[PDB]
Amino acid sequence: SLSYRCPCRFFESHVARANVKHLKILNTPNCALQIVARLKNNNRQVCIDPKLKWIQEYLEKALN
Amino acid sequence: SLSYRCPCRFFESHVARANVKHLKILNTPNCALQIVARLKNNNRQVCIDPKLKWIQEYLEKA
Ligand SMILES: [Au+]
Ligand SMILES: [Au+]
Ligand SMILES: [Au+]
Repeated sequence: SLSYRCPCRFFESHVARANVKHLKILNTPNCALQIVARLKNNNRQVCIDPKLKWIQEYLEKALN
Repeated sequence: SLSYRCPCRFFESHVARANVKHLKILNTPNCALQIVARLKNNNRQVCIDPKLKWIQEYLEKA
C-alpha cells in the first residue's frame, strides 16, 4: 504494501548507451535488481533491462 | 517515467518506534527523501514519514 512498492514497473530494453546520462543501482528491499538511467531525447528517468548486452559489458568491465 | 516511479506512494504517520525492526533510507532520483521500515511481528515493509519526531531525533544525531 500500500505505501511501499518497487520503483520499476517494468524494464525498458530499447535504450542505447549513447542515450544515457547516468546509471544507478537502486537498493530497494524485496525488489529484484534495478538499474535506473537518466536519459537524453526525453531527459526522463527509466528502468533499463539489465539483460541489455551493453549494460552487461558495462557491468562486466567492473572486474572478474 | 512510464517505468520508473517513487517507491513510496504515501508516508505512514502513525508508526511507533517500538514497532520498527529496521530502517533504510532509499537512494532514489527525482523523489523526496524516503525511509523504508520493516515492521516487527508481521515483517511488512512500509514507507514512514521522515517528519516523525523520533525519525528526526535519530537523523539529528548525525
Ligand atoms: Au540516474
Ligand atoms: Au512527447
Ligand atoms: Au528496511
